[PDB]
Amino acid sequence: IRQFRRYGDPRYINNEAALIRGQWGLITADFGMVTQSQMENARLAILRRLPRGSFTLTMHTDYEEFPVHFAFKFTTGVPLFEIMPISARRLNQAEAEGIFLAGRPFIPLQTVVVPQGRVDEYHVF
Amino acid sequence: PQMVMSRDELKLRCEYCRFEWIHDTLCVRCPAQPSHDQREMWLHSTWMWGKQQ
Amino acid sequence: RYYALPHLRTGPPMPTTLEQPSGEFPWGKFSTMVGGTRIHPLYRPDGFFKDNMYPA
Amino acid sequence: KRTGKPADTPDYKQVYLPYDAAPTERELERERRRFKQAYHGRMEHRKLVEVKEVPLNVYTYGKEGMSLPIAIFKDQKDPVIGPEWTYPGIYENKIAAQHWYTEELFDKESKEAFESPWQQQILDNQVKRRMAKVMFRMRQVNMKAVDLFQKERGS
Amino acid sequence: MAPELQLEYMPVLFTRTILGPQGGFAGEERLVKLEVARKYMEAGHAVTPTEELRRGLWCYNPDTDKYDCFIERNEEFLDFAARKRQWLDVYWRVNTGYLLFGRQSWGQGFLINCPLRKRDVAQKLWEQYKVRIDPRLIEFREKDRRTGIQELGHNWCWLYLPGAEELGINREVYDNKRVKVRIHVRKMNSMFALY
Amino acid sequence: PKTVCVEPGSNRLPEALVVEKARDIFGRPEFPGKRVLHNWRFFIKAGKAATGPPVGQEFSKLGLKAMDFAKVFNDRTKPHFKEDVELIVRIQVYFDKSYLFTIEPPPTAWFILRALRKKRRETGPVPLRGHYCALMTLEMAYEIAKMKPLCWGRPEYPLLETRVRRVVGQARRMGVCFIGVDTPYSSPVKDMTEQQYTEECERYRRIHMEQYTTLRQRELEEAPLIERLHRPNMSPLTDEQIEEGLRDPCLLDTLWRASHPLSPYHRDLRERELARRYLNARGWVKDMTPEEMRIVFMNYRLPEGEKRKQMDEAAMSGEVYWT
Amino acid sequence: DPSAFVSDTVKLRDDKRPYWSRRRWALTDKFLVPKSPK
Ligand SMILES: [Zn+2]
Repeated sequence: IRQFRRYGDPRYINNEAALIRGQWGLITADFGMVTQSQMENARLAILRRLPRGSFTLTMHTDYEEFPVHFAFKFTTGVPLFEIMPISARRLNQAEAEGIFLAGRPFIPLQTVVVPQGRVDEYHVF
Repeated sequence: PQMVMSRDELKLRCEYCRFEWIHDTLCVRCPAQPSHDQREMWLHSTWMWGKQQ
Repeated sequence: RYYALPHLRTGPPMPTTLEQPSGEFPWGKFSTMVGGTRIHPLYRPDGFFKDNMYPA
Repeated sequence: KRTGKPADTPDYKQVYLPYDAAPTERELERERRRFKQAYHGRMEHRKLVEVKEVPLNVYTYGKEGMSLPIAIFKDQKDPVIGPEWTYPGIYENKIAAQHWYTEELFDKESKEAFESPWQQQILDNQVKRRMAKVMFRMRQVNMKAVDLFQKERGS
Repeated sequence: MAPELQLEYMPVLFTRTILGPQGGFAGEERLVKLEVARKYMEAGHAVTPTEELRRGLWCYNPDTDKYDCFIERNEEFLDFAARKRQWLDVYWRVNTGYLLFGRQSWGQGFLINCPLRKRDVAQKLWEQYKVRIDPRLIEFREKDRRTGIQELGHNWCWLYLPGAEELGINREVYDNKRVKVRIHVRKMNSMFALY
Repeated sequence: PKTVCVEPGSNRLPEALVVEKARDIFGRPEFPGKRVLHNWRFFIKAGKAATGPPVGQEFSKLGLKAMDFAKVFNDRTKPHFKEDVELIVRIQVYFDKSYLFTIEPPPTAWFILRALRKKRRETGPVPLRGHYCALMTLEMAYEIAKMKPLCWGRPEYPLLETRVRRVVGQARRMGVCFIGVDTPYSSPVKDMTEQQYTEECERYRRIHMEQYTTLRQRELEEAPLIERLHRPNMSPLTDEQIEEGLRDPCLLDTLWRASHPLSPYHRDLRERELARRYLNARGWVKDMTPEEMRIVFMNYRLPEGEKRKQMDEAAMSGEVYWT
Repeated sequence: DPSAFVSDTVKLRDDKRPYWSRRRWALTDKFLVPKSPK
């Protein structure tokens, strides 16, 4: 409540390499602040490119909102979206990245597409 | 022609589309359907030092 | 307190049976022909409609 | 498509009885009740699905004495389904003609255990189907750039 | 005892194998903070170390997901646990820690006029984290191999922790061979900087 | 009470009449050797070939009078055929604008929808719906697959046990449920105990294995000679061995020479032993007796008979260029 | 022997993208969007 300009500073690089439960995931590569509306735009743009018969888009919104207006302060490596399978459909990297490519522009900071399991942050970074 | 930000953002959209060099600037020309033409954005073909950095 | 690694009593320095999966997307070098394929010109593949239709 | 589809559907004719011992109708129910549920997929995603058009008689459905309505010529009599062992490799197919997920065949080959000798060939043809999928786009990407999944899907 | 004086931290035996800097693997006695000890113990992942629990314990394998892995703590288990802990202690000391670094910068873009190398990354480790490692285990990023580190701000580097498959280290760390060593280089004037 | 042919696995072809008239009507006009400018396919009913929209349009598209093909097709197809059987007609048009059409039995979709007693749009892919369409035994699949050969000249090829899977898998793909397969058990037999069924199975399957084996043996004997030559296995090669073997030619051809049947020409110990030791210089497969090299490396899709023939020094000792 | 797994190999010239080949051009595609820090 009534937090100062220096609070929840995203600028540090985190030690937590996230674990993405979904088959694919979209992960924050830099520091920044993201508006909710931007993530909604991203979500809709991604849902345009998904085969809704085999797939479900999971958005991680549970992070704190910080006053500016309320937005998110994102550290490197924080997961955003998850492509979760309802069936045996196994995407390639080109396909998954082609899917997240729609929603990348709306997000103001750089993002990486990461495959199922734990982020291998030697390869990502 | 539309100017792409860099060489990576440059794709061949059609069957007849080609990579060509405009004086050290890499570009894409289609003899059919000219709306497919892409330039890499870079310095003018003629530039001096004070005039262009 | 100072912190230091234990010695090696048994087994290899880099985990062999315990390998983490490597995090790249596993595209075979020969399955996607891009680079790192050093193939002798005698052994050149996939010419089936060009020169490997008239073999040997 | 409405092309190459039968515009009529003749019936089955049961020529000879496969058995001489007639079943009680409770046997005809207890076998049928066994049939209505089946398994789909063979892997971690594996789901029981209820089967539509489960026949009244299980004992007499496909296994002998029934004449199929697949006849074509004028003098073609409806083919009578013969005994099982006179049909070649049927017991061998029952083992191997099933959905085989790639991962799973592979692990069998590594452990050097195959349910049938043929599952080698089942594997080799799967790989070739996958790599063909790779080989096609690489003839298509050559002629023109084709970008995977950037277009809006549906309407 | 008292509501005022509360134990800074209390000893705990572990049942699960827990990921974080506080959590341990199954079977080892570690003393961790109150608020973490209660949230581990009430969730059944940790027990109070009574003596017969120091001799043997019912832990679990994640496959069966029931506490059926019985480990009895004998001598050859306790040296194993000692080594395992003093491995992942170095693991959770270094990435959790963020090594503050400061130096002098002249010129226009944000470069250090005395670039870093592997002998003084390993130095800062000992200076503020008291971590002693052979400096030849460190490897830089691809961009920083050629010039050294040399740029202001947030940089990361990689530390290779060699031996663990002996300790069965998997899934309780982020990866078995590596730690992201996080450097931050701040420019300071001639008063406060070195070199 | 009657059971027609009780014999171990000779129900393979259909009966005589169907075979021979399917020979003289479904048939191959020989390829003249011209440049094909159109390969056309149609589904046309038996008694009726029409000058209506599809065939008339595509023949008038070339300027060809479509009445002739229609008349010839009706003269050839109206007799011998039961009604409402839609046939595959493949017309091949050459650069002389002269054509040759083949008449082929109906598509597999047609047979499956006949045999399942199902009309059109009554069946689909399973995840699209979430329930199987009609049950089918593998007995029925054979009498579907019997009808489609590769070449009516030779009905035996390709072999049923293989090509049946095409039918099974296409039916699969249609959403058909199955018995032999995709359910644990086989449709109940009234008169026999389960152990009797299974004991029957374990002898019958190996009888069929033997028959299939000899069948593809004389299959391979009809073939040209180069398939009876040596293509060694690459899988037993340690993958770095394969790629470094692709980096230089000598590893692979010395390998080929080393693992080869002992035939008069290639059986030479002098050129073999130094070949083996030349391979073993570089860490190639070293735990090998040469005679187990001849086992580990051999053509694997080559059938059992001629491969034991090649393994055997005696049977292959006889093939020698005379003069 | 630390240097067996530790890689110091300084890559002098950065490897470029094959515009002289049509298939390798699109197969080497990098799906990436340039973003300046805000
Ligand atoms: Zn174009």
